[PDB]
Amino acid sequence: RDKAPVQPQQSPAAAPGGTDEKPSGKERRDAGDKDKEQELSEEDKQLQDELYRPALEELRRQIRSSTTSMTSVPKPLKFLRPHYNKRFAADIISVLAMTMSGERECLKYRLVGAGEVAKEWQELDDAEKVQREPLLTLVKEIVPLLMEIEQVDMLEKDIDENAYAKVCLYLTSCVNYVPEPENSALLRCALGVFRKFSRFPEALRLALMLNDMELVEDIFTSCKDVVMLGRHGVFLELSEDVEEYEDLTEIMSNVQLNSNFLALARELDIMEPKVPDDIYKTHLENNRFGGSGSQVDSARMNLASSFVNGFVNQDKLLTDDGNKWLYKNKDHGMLSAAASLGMILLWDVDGGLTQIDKYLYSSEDYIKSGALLACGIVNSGVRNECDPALALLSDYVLHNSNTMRLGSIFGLGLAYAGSNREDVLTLLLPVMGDSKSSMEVAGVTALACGMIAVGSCNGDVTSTILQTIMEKSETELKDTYARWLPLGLGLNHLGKGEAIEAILAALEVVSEPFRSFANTLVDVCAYAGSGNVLKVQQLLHICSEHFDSKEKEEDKDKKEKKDKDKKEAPADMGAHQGVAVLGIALIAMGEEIGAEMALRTFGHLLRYGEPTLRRAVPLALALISVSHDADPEVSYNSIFAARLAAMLRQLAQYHAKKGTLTLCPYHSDRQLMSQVAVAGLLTVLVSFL
Amino acid sequence: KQEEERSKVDDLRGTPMSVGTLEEIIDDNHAIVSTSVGSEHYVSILSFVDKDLLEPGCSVLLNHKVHAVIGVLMDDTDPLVTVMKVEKAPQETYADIGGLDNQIQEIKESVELPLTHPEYYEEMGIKPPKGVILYGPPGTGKTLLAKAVANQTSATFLRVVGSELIQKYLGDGPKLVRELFRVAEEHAPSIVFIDEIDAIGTKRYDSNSGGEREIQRTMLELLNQLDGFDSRGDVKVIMATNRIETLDPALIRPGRIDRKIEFPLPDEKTKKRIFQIHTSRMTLADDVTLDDLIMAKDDLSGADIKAICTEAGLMALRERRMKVTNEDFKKSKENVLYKKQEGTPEGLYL
Ligand SMILES: Nc1ncnc2c1ncn2[C@@H]1O[C@H](COP(=O)(O)OP(=O)(O)OP(O)(O)=S)[C@@H](O)[C@H]1O
Repeated sequence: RDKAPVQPQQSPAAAPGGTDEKPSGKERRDAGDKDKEQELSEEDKQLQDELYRPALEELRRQIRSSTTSMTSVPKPLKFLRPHYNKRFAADIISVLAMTMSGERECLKYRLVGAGEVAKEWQELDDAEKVQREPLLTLVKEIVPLLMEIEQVDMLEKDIDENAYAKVCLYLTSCVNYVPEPENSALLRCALGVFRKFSRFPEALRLALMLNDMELVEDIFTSCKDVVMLGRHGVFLELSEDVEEYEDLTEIMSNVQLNSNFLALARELDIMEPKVPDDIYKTHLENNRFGGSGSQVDSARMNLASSFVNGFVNQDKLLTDDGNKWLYKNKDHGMLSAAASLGMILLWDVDGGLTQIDKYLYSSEDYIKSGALLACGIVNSGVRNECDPALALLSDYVLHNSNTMRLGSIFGLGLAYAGSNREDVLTLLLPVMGDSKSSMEVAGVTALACGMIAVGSCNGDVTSTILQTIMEKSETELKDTYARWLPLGLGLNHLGKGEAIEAILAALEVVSEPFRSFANTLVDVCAYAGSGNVLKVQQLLHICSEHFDSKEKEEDKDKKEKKDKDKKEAPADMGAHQGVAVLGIALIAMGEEIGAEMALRTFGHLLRYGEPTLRRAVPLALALISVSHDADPEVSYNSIFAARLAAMLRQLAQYHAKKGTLTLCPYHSDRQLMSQVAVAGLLTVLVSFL
Repeated sequence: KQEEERSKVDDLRGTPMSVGTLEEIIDDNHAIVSTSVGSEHYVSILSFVDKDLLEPGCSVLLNHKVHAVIGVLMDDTDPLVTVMKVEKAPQETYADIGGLDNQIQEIKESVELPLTHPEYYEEMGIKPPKGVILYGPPGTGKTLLAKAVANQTSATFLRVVGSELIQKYLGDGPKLVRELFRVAEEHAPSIVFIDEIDAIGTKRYDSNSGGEREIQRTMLELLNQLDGFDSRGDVKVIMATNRIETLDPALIRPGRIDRKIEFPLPDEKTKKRIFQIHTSRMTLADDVTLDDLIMAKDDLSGADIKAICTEAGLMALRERRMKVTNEDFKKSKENVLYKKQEGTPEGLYL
């Protein structure tokens, strides 16, 4: 109707006209009024007036909430103590209490730091449990633990909307936009409601982000309570890091309850179903052995081809293909070929000893040292290959068993990940105290103790890596030491959630840009990735640093950091000119499934002239795809047809055919512009089943 | 610093700079430059730019006064590459099966199956079809089936119109052939499509040089490039026309184009489906019988059916009627065909 009868009712100040007009306005409050509430300029004078004055607070929050305010709007509701499935309930509850209580939670969440906003917050939580459309109420009620009692208060009936919808969008947006400390509340209260619930790989991805040891005991009494079985042994062992299968095999070495979790969840039963079934359902032919194994000769390309043939795995045929192929081979390639029988067969525990045993203790140092390297390759649960190598290791400067130290300290780094294995590190004290002029002694020292030490409890600054810091800064020689020791330093820094070890090594370490490059290595490895863009604008500024190798690793951190929100991962690094930066993006594509935009970047990155960068393209190019596939390969044949390029092409052919185990060895590969002695360890980036 | 070396390279240049088309390597870095009009001194090259980006005979940056080679040409964004390089795999593989079904199978097991599985020639020692002329009456589906294979694909599709190669400059069209087959070479295994090359033979222009001596040279560059040398391998190219009279048989011969594929204007058994589907997305008074329209036009294309099934709705919605009267179909078909003369003759078989 017209506002002529109802409009001058705001003019009197008598109590009965208010106490019946406000219930009369409550009936018309289903649409608020006729219109956009142009009573405001006349009824804002009624502020100073004071029986049913909380109903006057309802009118006042109704009209101030009706037009616009950020702090004075929820003040009549916090003064009101709301009192006295509907359209009106959707109005004053849904949009008005959602937006109004939302700005009260934001304004007091940023302002003060009461219980009133907790009571209103639980009331709105209950009202949106009535409304039952989550998603927006949830993401609003994150920013007020509050979210803990919100989840256990909310979770009674609906499982997959809160679990799938809430835990999907808030897990992804929590690692994406939100900082870290509330993600622990996600993980613990999600451990509560998922502890109530079935389909346990939600809790196993909670074990992925948590890395908790109680969780695997609860999910093994519960996932033994739910008797597939060896398959969750498989992605259990794939999912788990270095620590919790050794803590798991020690507390389950105590209890075990059927001993089949000691069977599955240490080793050997992720791997017993696969390799026969790998032979069975797949049938791989011979003309890539012969054709791709025919790609000419030259003891390099041929040597690489042995590696390519070797990583073929239809039987361990290229293993037992005669003799005179390794006799053509030379020292560090003899390491690569002695380890290549390791690479053909990362299973066959009993067959590993009886195949490598001919090449064990042979006439050649590289055959025996790469042979124990192969013993470290083939398995990770044997630990009886240690002692024939372990006993020999000491040489005190540069004898044979230091190369067995390289293959056996590295291959034993492949072998075990304990709570903290300490006996092998007490063996590692005369290794770094030995300090051979061979790089990969301290190389596989840092990398191997890092593989022992990735997933440490927020890292540690213990005397192991503290000792290799002090003995690192002891000798400033052969800067590959100053690169690959901060490798294993940052590997021990992995396992962090909140580590101040960048500040600790910042105080101990920093100097002339060898150890400032150690500073940027700890800066890389301590910062795995979250919504933490301040180090990304730090990346923007110190990306322009005149020393152009802290540029290399510091800009190289990007594929670790933004690996999930990968749409921003295309950047203009190719549009820059510091050619190692084009190398950095060339790393940053990598190996996943590799969409058309990535191969489109390999359109330009495929065509470059420097042999380390033209060498650098087919590696990640054929890692990212594990004609179509062979079309860029024959395009590389069109590129060259140097020797490096030929080797790079061979590597690409090999490629053609946050788990830390796939995170380490390519950052171990990042110093490739060097000797084949370095490439003798190039075959230790064991990141594929 | 770098600034003085860059300034000295910039002052090796003389600010009125020019562009000329080359022929041949002169291996010891002194060169010789045709222009457009070709006045050719023994020129040099400004030796900090890369001479060996480029194969023999292509445009570079020149000078006007000593004619010397200065810089590499710009990768000149002609209006072709944006159309030639097909951006997205668009749409319309088959919204409606039942249009051809004869040479759908043929184009499948002749274009997809040799290409997408190149391992059957291993068993049986057969060469792939390089060029297939898909042709027939106008308005059949040739462009449609081209787009159908363009979306239903795993190869980088390319789409070329035959009048894209017709520009008035001298040697322009042969250069466009050169960059065209560079586009056809440097993507992937690729499916090139060429259309309207029966609109190139009895054709002369006014924005043009000497007519029979212009695109004889361009189509001869097409001859010497398409299925000449520069080894064929796996590059799919499809050319399409309506008529065959203006075709030089030097390209029709084997080696260059293997399979010859017509398209029949369809039978009434599929006219019922094509008329139905063209009328599938409108309102229509369903009492009317399309079987009159289906039986009537004896050599209908699908553009006929397109214009009929849309223009009858246009004549009805012309006066804002949702559903169509049969005499609006009369008006539609007698607009669409000039003198709808298929009755007697005959008419009187009967
Ligand atoms: N999914 C389909 N299956 C079969 N036929 C179809 C399909 N979609 C459309 N058509 C028909 O295919 C015809 C395609 O017309 P076009 O071949 O492009 O005509 P056109 O472009 O004049 O051919 P020219 O003269 O050689 S350029 C349409 O008129 C439709 O009737």
